[PDB]
Amino acid sequence: NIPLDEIFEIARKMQHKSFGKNLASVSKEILGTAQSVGCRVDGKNPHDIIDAINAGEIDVPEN
Amino acid sequence: MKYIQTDQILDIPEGVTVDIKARVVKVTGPRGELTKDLKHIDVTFNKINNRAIKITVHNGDRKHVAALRTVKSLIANLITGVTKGYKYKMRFVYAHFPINVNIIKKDGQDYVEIRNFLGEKRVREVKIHEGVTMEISSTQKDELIVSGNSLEAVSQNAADIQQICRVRNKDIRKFLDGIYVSERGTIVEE
Amino acid sequence: GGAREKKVQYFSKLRELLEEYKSIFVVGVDNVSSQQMHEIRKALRGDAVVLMGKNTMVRRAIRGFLSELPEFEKLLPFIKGNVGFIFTNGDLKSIRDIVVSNVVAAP
Amino acid sequence: RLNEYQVIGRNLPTESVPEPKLFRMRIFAPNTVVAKSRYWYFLQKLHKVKKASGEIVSVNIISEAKPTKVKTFGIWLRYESRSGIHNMYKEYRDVTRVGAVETMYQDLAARHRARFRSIHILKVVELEKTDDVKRQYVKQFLTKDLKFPLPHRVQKSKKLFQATAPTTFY
Amino acid sequence: MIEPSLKALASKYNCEKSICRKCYARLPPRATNCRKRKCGHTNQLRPKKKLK
RNA sequence: GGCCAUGGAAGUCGGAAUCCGCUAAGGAGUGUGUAACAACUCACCGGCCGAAUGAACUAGCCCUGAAAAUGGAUGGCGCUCA
Ligand SMILES: [Mg+2]
Ligand SMILES: [Mg+2]
Ligand SMILES: [Mg+2]
Ligand SMILES: [Mg+2]
Ligand SMILES: [Mg+2]
Ligand SMILES: [Mg+2]
Ligand SMILES: [Mg+2]
Ligand SMILES: [Mg+2]
Ligand SMILES: [Mg+2]
Ligand SMILES: [Mg+2]
Ligand SMILES: [Zn+2]
Repeated sequence: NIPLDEIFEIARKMQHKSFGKNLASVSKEILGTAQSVGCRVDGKNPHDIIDAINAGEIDVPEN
Repeated sequence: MKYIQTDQILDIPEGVTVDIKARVVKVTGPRGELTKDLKHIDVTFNKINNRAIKITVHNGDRKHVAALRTVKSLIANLITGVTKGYKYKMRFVYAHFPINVNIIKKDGQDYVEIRNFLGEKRVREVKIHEGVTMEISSTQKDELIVSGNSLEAVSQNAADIQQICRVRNKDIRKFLDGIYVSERGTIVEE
Repeated sequence: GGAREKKVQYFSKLRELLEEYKSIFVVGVDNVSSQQMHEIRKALRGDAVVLMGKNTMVRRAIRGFLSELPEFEKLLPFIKGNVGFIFTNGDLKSIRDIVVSNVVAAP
Repeated sequence: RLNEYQVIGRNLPTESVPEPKLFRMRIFAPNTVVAKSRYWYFLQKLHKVKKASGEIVSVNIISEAKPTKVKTFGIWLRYESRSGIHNMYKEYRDVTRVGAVETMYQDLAARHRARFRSIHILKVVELEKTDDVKRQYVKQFLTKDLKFPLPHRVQKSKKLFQATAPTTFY
Repeated sequence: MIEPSLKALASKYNCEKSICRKCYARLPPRATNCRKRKCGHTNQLRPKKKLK
């Protein structure tokens, strides 16, 4: 369903993409674009679990 | 509402001498003189200085106030006609039949002669207004240059040429043939 | 009512970055694309902050606040036309190496 | 041709109420017969009183305070049209309060076909400040150093025939 | 055949128009009302349809 | 070159979608253009001038709505700050 603690890898293997703020913004770019498909993103659809850590849910301030 | 007073300011460049007497405007510039009668409008004129003229309407209603900036624009067009000239460029638009355009002179009059328009055997003739110069562009293929001091005559001759080439009994979205005004500018480039 | 709040956030973050670093010079651009601007801030993650906005808001929002941070005053008549801001503190050479690097021209 | 009247009246005293409250209205009427008539028209729109159960106490003309001082008046109106009932506010230039109301009656007759019977005057106020003037058709006469000519003068002749060419200078 | 540069010039006069829905008038594309008195200067306009 | 449809559709054929990231600026796009991109134009934000501007509604006169048969009737002439 992913992350599978690897959605950061999809962001750091696509490290040359979003010219964001500090790495974690790149993780949000895949968040927005993978919402368009629509599968098992932790149960529902994105633009929801995105907006959790977009405001602040668990913890991804990865360095 | 009968606005108590409405004003517009003409601007006269350095080499131009506007001359107004009893609503008959005579504008003189390096390129010549143009005259226009405005006796059909109720306006008054004040010479502010040699480079500016105030144009005033007193106690005018909505339409009579509306007629003030048009007076301003006409005199400004006269000024730029006698200080810069006018130039309209026309492009010949045809899909199949080439338009054969000549500048002929019959009975002492200049004419624009259009032949083979949409294959017709008819010969179209458009009278060239006085003060208007026609030229077939050498630098451009299928281009006619209409030039002169008076914007009204130049644009009306250009419109005559465009209008005589209207398409009948066809889908004019498909049959786009004709002679169309492509550029409206001045003789002196700016 | 939403415009005056984005205006307030604009002044809030205008003054948040004013005291965090310091002095700034002339910074004018023109015919600069959206992709053109993303390149400078891509290599300037942390050593600089690319402040942006417009002109008329910036001039007055500081001119009236010349009480908590006066000093400028006569420094405002410099703001003309298409001008941005790069908020940092380095040296007259150390920033022009990392900023002037990308240029796009035309015939 | 109108005058401004102060009309004061009251309910007839009863043994229950021997001094009912006195109510005053400022009435713009051509004469004192209509001033007391209009008074009862408005009291019955507001107070449980009638002409049969009431009494007119005083009718007095209110003259202009400065009849040779040029003023701008704002008039608040409530008039009836063919379809509904409307509130309106308009402004007039005149030297007397009465003369502004006379212009008002002519003005709503011409642009809204509102007859005298269709109009209620809510309030007439003299506008002290130039910032109090909201309407542009009277604000244009408050500009500094106002000058304007009167072009195209038509002279009224006593005779049918004139031996010289007509002119319109002035 | 007409070159695309000339086809836009011709289309400016033949195609880029609005049409009155009641009396069939060729109006400027930006027009909000019809200029003809016969229809009452109606605001019921629609773009001139294109070939397809 | 978003996903799926599609011979192809990359914003501008068609369906779930309508998000994110930088922004001050930008829609999974308002158009023209391509077999398709490209291309330009917009949506909004900039620089410029600098004092006003937009929308909805109400009701006066006028206009559209408003087609019949002998030629013709605000009584006629005629009248347009009447
Ligand atoms: Mg046919
Ligand atoms: Mg009551
Ligand atoms: Mg008035
Ligand atoms: Mg009046
Ligand atoms: Mg009534
Ligand atoms: Mg006489
Ligand atoms: Mg009409
Ligand atoms: Mg009618
Ligand atoms: Mg008649
Ligand atoms: Mg009379
Ligand atoms: Zn129409």
